[PDB]
Amino acid sequence: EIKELLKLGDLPTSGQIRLYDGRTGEQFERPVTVGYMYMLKLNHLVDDKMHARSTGSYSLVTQQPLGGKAQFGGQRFGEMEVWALEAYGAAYTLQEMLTVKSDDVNGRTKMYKNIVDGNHQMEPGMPESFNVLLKEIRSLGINIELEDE
Amino acid sequence: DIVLNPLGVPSRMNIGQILETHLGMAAKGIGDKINAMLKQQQEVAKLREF
Amino acid sequence: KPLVGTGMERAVAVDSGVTAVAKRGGVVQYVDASRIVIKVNEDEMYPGEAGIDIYNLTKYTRSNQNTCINQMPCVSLGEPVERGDVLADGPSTDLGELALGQNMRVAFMPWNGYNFEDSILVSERVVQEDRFTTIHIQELACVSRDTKLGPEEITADIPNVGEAALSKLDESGIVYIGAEVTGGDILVGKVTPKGETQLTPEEKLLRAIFGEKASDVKDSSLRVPNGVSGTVIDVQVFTRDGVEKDKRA
Amino acid sequence: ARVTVQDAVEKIGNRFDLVLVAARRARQMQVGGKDPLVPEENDKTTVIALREIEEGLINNQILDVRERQEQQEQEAAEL
Amino acid sequence: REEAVVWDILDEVIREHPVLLNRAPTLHRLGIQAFEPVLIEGKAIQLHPLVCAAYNADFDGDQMAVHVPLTLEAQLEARALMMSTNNILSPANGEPIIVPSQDVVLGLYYMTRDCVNAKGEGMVLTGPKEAERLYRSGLASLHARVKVRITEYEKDANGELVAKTSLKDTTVGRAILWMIVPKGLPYSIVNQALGKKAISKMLNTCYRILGLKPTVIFADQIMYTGFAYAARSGASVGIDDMVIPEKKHEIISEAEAEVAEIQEQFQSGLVTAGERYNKVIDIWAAANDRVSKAMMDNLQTETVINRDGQEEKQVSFNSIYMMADSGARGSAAQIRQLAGMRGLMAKPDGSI
Amino acid sequence: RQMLRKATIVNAGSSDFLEGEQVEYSRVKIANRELEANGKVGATYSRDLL
Amino acid sequence: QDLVVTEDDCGTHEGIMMTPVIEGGDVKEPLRDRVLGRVTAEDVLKPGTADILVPRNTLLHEQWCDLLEENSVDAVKVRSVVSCDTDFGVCAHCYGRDLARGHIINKGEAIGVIAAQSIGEPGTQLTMRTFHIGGAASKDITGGLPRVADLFEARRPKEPAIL
Amino acid sequence: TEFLKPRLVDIEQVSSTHAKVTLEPLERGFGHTLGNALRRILLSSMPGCAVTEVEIDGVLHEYSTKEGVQEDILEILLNLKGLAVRVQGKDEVILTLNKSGIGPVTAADITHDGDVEIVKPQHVICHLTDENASISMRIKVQRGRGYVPASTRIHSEEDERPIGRLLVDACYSPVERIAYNVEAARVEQRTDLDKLVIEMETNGTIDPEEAIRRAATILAEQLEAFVDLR
Amino acid sequence: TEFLKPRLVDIEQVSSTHAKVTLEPLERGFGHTLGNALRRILLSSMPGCAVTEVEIDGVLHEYSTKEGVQEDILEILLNLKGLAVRVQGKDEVILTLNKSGIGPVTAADITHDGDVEIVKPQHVICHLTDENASISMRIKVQRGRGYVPASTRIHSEEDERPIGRLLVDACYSPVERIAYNVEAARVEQRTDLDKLVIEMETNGTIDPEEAIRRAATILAEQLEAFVD
Amino acid sequence: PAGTGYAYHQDRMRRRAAG
Amino acid sequence: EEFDAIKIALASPDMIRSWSFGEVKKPETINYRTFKPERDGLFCARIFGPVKDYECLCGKYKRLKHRGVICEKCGVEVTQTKVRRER
RNA sequence: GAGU
Ligand SMILES: [Mg+2]
Ligand SMILES: [Mg+2]
Ligand SMILES: [Zn+2]
Ligand SMILES: [Zn+2]
Repeated sequence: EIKELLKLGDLPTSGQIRLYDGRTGEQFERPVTVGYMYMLKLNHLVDDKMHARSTGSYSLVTQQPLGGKAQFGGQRFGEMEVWALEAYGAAYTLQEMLTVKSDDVNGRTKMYKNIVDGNHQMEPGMPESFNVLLKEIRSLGINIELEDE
Repeated sequence: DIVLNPLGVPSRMNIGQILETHLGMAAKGIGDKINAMLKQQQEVAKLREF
Repeated sequence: KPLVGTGMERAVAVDSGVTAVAKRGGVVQYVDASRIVIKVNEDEMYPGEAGIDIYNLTKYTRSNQNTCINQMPCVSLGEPVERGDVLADGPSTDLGELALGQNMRVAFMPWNGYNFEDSILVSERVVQEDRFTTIHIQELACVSRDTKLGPEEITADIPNVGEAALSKLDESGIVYIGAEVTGGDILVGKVTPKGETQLTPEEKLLRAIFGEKASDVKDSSLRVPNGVSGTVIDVQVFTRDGVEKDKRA
Repeated sequence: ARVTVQDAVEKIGNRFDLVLVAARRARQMQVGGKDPLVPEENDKTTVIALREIEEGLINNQILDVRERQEQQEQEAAEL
Repeated sequence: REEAVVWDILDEVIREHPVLLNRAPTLHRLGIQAFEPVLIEGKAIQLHPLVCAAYNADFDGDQMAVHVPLTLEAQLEARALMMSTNNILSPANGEPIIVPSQDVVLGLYYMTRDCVNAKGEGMVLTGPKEAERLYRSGLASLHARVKVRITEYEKDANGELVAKTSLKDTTVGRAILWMIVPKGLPYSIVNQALGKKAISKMLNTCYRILGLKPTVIFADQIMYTGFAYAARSGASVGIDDMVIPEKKHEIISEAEAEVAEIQEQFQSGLVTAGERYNKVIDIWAAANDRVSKAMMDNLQTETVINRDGQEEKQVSFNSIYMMADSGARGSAAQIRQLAGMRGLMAKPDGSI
Repeated sequence: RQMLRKATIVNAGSSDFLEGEQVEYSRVKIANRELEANGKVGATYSRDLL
Repeated sequence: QDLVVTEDDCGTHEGIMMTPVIEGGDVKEPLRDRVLGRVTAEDVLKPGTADILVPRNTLLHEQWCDLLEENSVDAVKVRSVVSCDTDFGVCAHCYGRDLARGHIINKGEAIGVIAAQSIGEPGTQLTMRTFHIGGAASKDITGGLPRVADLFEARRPKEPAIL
Repeated sequence: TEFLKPRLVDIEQVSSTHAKVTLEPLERGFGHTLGNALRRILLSSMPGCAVTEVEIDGVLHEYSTKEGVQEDILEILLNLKGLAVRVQGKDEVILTLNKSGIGPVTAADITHDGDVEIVKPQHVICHLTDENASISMRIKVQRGRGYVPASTRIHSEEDERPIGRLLVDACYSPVERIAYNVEAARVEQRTDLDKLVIEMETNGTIDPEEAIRRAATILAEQLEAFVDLR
Repeated sequence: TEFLKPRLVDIEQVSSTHAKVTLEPLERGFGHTLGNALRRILLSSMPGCAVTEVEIDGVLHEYSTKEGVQEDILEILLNLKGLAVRVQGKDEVILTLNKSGIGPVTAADITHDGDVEIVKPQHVICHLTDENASISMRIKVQRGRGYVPASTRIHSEEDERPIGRLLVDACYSPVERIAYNVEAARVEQRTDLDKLVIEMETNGTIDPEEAIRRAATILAEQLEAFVD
Repeated sequence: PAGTGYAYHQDRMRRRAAG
Repeated sequence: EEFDAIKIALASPDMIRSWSFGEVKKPETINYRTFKPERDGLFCARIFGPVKDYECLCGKYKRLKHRGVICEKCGVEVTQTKVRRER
């Protein structure tokens, strides 16, 4: 029935047509299937999905950056993502994400000033979320102490 | 208007899109024939016959 | 409309209720962008009332997904119309049929890897003709709350604002209808009472140098979210029962 | 150096130590403003360091040598 | 305010600065790789095709995350350890994970594959440059069988390369691909009709003999030419491309009379329900295999339509068969459902 | 190998290992290098899979 | 997690004897493919055609592997992670080639993590591959991984053989 | 060198919009050489006129609806993109349109400036339903080339306009469709020559012949760089 | 019209034969417009010289083999296609070559006519193995353009030649290979511009750069009628 | 304590061993 | 700041008292009106530290001019507010 | 709801 309709249009039975390359003017080597497909633009506009962040607000207790583009969030570098860097052996990049890029408060500010001054120096400290862990454990009534050097 | 990759047909087995394209072109071909006839302005009778 | 349809298109559009349909058949007395007045046939027309149906059409309104819901008339002035015909099309309907997208001329072939894994190469023509172009209506609100320190005010008098910025804001501090905005522009000016703050010795020295003692009030103005840009098409004000109204309100 | 780091790794050997060596050198150029051997050709510090190592100019042990040479002369100046 | 001098500055900074791209889920380390960024106006990230393998990235709306290595140390870690060019081989098996796919394979298959005579059978060509010239002048097909003088370099015992000129029997298409081929590799590698499986071995060979830098250049080159010829081919998918074998209805009616026989043998109360179930299933499995064989014989070698003296038989250039044969996309299994018989379906119980 | 990390000691060493304690095989082999040097009571153990 | 390349050479003579996997009959995994890029723990002197000793602590390059095929080597002792003497990690020799590099592994590399990722990933991915796709019937992974998990977890089977 | 120049032969203007142009004789292979190169240029580079701005009184923005008017303001603007205008002298003109009553407003209803020809007078702009409805607008038509959307302009246009004034996507390019066919031209001796037949469909005005002249001129300008500078 | 002209930027003549030429800025779409148009002209239209016919004594056809000669006759003919010759005055010349002895016969060994320059004298033609072997031939070089194969000629050539005389595929076009790459070029405002990179490989006499100038000139000649 | 960090970590470890 | 190791052992009653800088004897969080921490409550600033950096509660001691000062009126130490997460 |  469809091919009979194509014959009423004087269109080929194959529904393939000879097409020419707009750049060169030469024809493509064989017939290309051409017609009208009814297409849709879905709600997923790149405008809504694009996101980027250098520095912004940080979370209340854990001190790590917030999540989500509406809250101007950083991406989560999760356990899976950490393992990747371990595998590679990229130690400083890892530490960077754990500390100056996340909780380490002193570290982040110092690192920012170093970056503005060119010198890409790492000045890392201790993630505030770790501190909190200990405090949470002590509120549990387990003595967990750091024995220093 | 659009160039789609044909490599996403055999594996996918969505052949509805291909039939849709063929029937789509035939739909448009009839449209172009009616459009050609309207531009020339043959007459009511001829349009009705087709 | 879709060239290659199924038939369910008509039913969906009509049954969804997004389209305006005719209650009683008869002839259209007044077509308009905003409404449709249809005068009913004697045989269907009740002997009580005058027998003229009036349908106001819902214009450019915000959807839950921030899309644009507008009803267009699909009748001509002085047309005889049957009962249960489509008078006006909803947002994705065309003459009664469902119209979700747009059909177009497609060719299936590889092209320089620009359609690699389902990636799509589209002609500039489609953009020029603005057929895939879409409308989004977003809703921004500025709240003036009463705090422990005193009430926030909706004035255009805000510390450190350019005249360029205040040009588009009226006396009240509200942007004018029609106004084209881009990220960073102030939509509704709002100010908040700041409490005491221990000014670092540097600011003590600097404010002594310039005099310019910083005012009691801060800046909580609602502005355009960054890199979104559009036209202000409506404004709505809500005041409490007793608070002195804005001039704009 | 820029695209492929293979020859640079072949000079030093241990990838990880190559990283450390080039970073310590790049830090010198960044902070100390220490002079590059190879022509920059408009390239960043890190790239300079990797070229230098590839051509076999910089070395962990060579860096240690210049460290002691100059530090020792500074101590001599103090006394 | 985004001032024009700021764009110059931004351009300055990002030069030589690696960024990390990640795709979820991050299952192995290659799910995070480093690249030199190329600034583009427009809101989507552009990813290189050849590493789509490692990311398992297909562009049906996929998204990726970008990370900035800050320190000199992290930047060095990214460029040295994590750069895509440096990390080719799967750490799991010793195999190159960057391999051409899809259109690229298809294009290379198209150029290398031979047809009967066609345009300019049995020509004699000076170098592959003459071949390229002839093809693009339109005096020779890519599949034209031809004699060509190629100079192929064999690497010596030491680093020095020993070349050797030889007249080979290959197509115009193969000669042109030889230009992408580095000196060091042999001509016989490209002299066959190329598919995904041959091209992985190609890349491997190149890595082992030449090394990293050559292989990286070669991979990009292969990608460019692959897509390029994929497009030129004009390869498409029409309903005529799915060929049903003529003897479907016969095979099927026979299988139905057969099943009817076992059902009647059941109503007699002789053959158990389980025995009949098994025999019906075997009947239909065997029928399915038979129809599929018919489909593939009729398709694979349907180009029984050749020339030069008189009638001759050859490989089919049908689009789906090409896609499947090259390993670019589809397979015989898929094509069974398309042109053949769909076959026996399995219930959610697992029972058929 | 990670599964075979641990080993149950069946019989006392020169240390305070004694019967039935399960310790890492690395540590008890290093102890045995020092036992070889010093003689003393050798530790009889048996590797366990975990 | 913890497993890292700590040492260059543990100085061990230990290792496992790999045969070519002739499960049934077909050479499922050829000796060459199973053994490439491993350190030879111990030579085997069989007078032969190419006069091969191949000395101890040699990484099998593609070269030496080709020679094995010409000589038709039966089975070979290869140095292995399990048989390493290195305490708190393994040596470069017992591991062999870093498959991702195409040469001998560098000390310092976190091998364990790589191993776990490499083993885990295909399962995790094939659980998505032949299921978004897995449609018609002519098993798969859903049956297999429980077997694999029961192995790595060292569960004693329901009715075990006696030894 | 056996140089051989073609000469413009037939210009069959089947319609003001549609015109065929045969061209002969062309030496072998130059049919397609020139055919495609011109086609590329014709589609893009071709300069023309288009409505750049609009101002309708009692209209603050394009999303509003006017009373007594069937079409919403956007619908009107779409029609104005389509409006075919030739400006002879100046590169920028502002046409006025004041129309009332129960009428489908057409292009004819615009007050034509001395040197401004409305190519399709019957072109629909707006439908006035209420007889007491009177629409009054000023449409700015500029001369440009290609496609300049309003979004392009607003981005670079930090120059603030008054509220009320509606910017429109400018579709300057007149060439709607173009294709070239190559047939063999026969000379006594040379039967290998070819004729080029260029079929053009343009909006109003831009004259087939004149557009050809200009397109060839653009190409020749480019060739200056490859001849004159080496 | 705000005509945007490109300017010839870089001419990296990697070799006398091989040269890259970058070119910017080009307005959008003109990269390929100009790129392809030029490429066509460069290949099929660039006029030049080439061996059209050959006659070796004691050789009836191209498939035979000559004694004392390594290369079969077809192999020789292939080398002659590649032979770079400039004829200054006339459009048709017939060069003679009589060489003997144990020698790789090169282009130098051909007796050069007053106005016929052999561009690559070291170009290999034949290898004489036997010292007592002497080869003698006459090679007809004509001037033409593009590529005229012998199969084209034999079809239209009802004019019968003598047996013995071997026709050769004429590769008149001195342009051996050409390709153009289009990358995007950056301006402060216009990032939609493109750069054209033309890689040419040409043979003797005709210079890469000079051939470019001439190709553009041919195209512009055609455009003269329509600019008026 | 691995990869890039092995160098620094062994330096720390020798500091631990010598007091 | 940098330690070598970490130990877990049982928390003695006495050890818990060591960490503590105050005994919380009330459920009161803050005052309903002046949202400031309530005496001996869960958020007591006399116990856990000042809400604002280098400011006592009643506002007697302000800035670094009064470093480690303990307000006689309200009973609050004047230090970094940082300490409220630590104490 | 998005890609696995
Ligand atoms: Mg996909
Ligand atoms: Mg996907
Ligand atoms: Zn070991
Ligand atoms: Zn106080």
